[PDB]
Amino acid sequence: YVDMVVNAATMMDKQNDGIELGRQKIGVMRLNNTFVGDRTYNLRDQKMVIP
Amino acid sequence: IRVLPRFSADGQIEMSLDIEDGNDKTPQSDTTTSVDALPEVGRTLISTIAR
Repeated sequence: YVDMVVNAATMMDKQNDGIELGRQKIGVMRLNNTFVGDRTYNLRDQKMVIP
Repeated sequence: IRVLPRFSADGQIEMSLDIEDGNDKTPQSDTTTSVDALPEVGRTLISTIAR
């Protein structure tokens, strides 16, 4: 009984080891009060840009 | 006019604005007899953001 139990358990353990459980997700977020992209202003003769 | 509009959830519109206006400099209109000149406006440049 003891030997069967220990063997079966140790085989089950290495068999299930390929299961992948860590996963990535995508979150969408709208800005309400500002422009999302890097922002250009044109001065009289020149563009200048803010991150 | 050059413009870029944005909707804000408060029911407000935000615009990036470039405005240029005026009339062409004309030394050639040498005449005195036309004191009834077409009205001399200036020339003006503005760039800004407003909400």
